[PDB]
Amino acid sequence: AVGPVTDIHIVNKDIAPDGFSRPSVLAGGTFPGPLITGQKGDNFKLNVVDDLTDASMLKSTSIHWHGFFQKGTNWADGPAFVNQCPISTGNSFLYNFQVPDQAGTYWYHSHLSTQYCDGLRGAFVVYDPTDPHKALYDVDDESTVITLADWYHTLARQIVGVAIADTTLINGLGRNTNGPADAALAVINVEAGKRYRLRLVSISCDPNYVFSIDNHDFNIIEVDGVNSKPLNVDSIQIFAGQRYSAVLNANQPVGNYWVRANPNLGTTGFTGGINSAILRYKGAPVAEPTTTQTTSTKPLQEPNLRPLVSMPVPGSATPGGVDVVHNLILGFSAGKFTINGAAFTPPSVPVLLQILSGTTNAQDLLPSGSVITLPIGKTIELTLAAGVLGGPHPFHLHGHNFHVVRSAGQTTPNYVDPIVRDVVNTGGTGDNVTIRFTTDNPGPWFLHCHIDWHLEAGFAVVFAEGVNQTNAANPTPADWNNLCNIYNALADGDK
Ligand SMILES: *[C@@H]1O[C@H](CO)[C@@H](O[C@@H]2O[C@H](CO)[C@@H](O)[C@H](O)[C@H]2NC(C)=O)[C@H](O)[C@H]1NC(C)=O
Ligand SMILES: *[C@@H]1O[C@H](CO)[C@@H](O)[C@H](O)[C@H]1NC(C)=O
Ligand SMILES: [Cu+2]
Ligand SMILES: [Cu+2]
Ligand SMILES: [Cu+2]
Repeated sequence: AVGPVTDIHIVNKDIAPDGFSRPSVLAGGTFPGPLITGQKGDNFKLNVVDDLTDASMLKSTSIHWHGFFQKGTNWADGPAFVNQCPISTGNSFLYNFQVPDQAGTYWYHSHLSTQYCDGLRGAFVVYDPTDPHKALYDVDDESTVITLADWYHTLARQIVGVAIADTTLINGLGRNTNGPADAALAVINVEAGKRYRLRLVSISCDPNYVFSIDNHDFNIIEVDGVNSKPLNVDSIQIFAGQRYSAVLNANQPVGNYWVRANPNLGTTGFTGGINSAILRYKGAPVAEPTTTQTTSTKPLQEPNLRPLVSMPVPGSATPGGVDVVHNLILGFSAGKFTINGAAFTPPSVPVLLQILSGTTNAQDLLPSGSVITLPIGKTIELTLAAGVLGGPHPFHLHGHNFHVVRSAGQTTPNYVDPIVRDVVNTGGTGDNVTIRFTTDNPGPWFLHCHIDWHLEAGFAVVFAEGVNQTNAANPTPADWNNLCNIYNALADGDK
């Protein structure tokens, strides 16, 4: 692991995580990138050094630290042309932020176009020295982090039509249905009688995964950074960018057990050991499991998740019982995804810079139709009624957690004790996923589908939260101040 203070080099490397070699964009020269760690209350100083030379995956870059509120450091959030201009090749940029009030399981990824699909993604764990759940497990370290990733044989910018993941990678390793069958599988090591905090991280660009481990079950204790009441489950559907801590008791006979991550698209199932990794008990033979996937009798359902500590729902217990309601219309037309009829396209001047430079009138913010101002200090309700093609769409809000007052597949809202998280499945026809939060964080924040192909195709809006408090809230460093000057000076071939 690295952090809280570290350089992170962004490099090109040809890799073959399923036996198929291709160019990639990697943090620290590995897929996934290095695990970043720190403690609650740390000042993260993450010096991102852009060493990229391959124009086919972009030489520029920008990194988002997924799930962190970035209060007072909106400039460090990552989204290109919302919060910064990209870092240019041969340059560095220091992401300098604090995490005073968060601890849990997070991740990081490129937030420039579809570049994270080309490899720039990794896990990020913030430990809590007084974690209320600490006595529920024995082992919690780099070896208990499990990343689930989609992998494409075609470069992101060379995809024609609808992207379909070729291979599921667990901790960077996996077999392709038409690939070498001797391609290495990831191994998760346990010892009989010990309990493990499995930090399950979706670093997916698109598919959701149904995660299970043969003959084992879990207690979920954390959801997207938020401590939960322990919830006993035996399978976990995890959407793009979601995280869970799932405590596993190594209470089965010493042996090898299949770890399964079944995608919703591409090649499904487990023939030849695809979509699989290995849980190996100390003392077991070094071999593939022979175990059977038994029926999930207690699958995770989002409405069953409850915050560990009381987190009252903002507003009153009825639809629209808040200061500000936006019933967002999620659609698709003219070859692009739309929110309230508008497809997001990045502006030349980052939204934050527009505001800081003096553009504080809602009507003047660019891109026109894709920026919604929110007043500061107010309760907000968003609905995200589903049905639009390409689903199920997992929506993500930057700068915030939110209460999921109505989940996909849930008819009646819960205004008492719904889970709080940062990525939510919006479901399908008939669903009307509803989320609430309070505007306590001045700055422009993305709301978008975390299927990265859909973001690129316009499925996003920017919430310009507390526009007239944004300058005061977010003093910017000299290196941020110069990013657009450097980037705009680049030749087209060096972007
Ligand atoms: C999703 O739920 C919201 C309520 O939370 C619905 O919004 C209501 O829509 C009706 C019909 O247009 C309006 O008369 C109400 O004023 C709206 N209520 C609020 C509180 O804003 C919305 O229609 C639902 N969407 C779908 C597709 O069913
Ligand atoms: C910010 O304040 C200015 C000056 O009062 C006003 O014209 C503008 O509408 C405000 N912007 C927002 C987004 O509230
Ligand atoms: Cu993310
Ligand atoms: Cu995010
Ligand atoms: Cu989507």
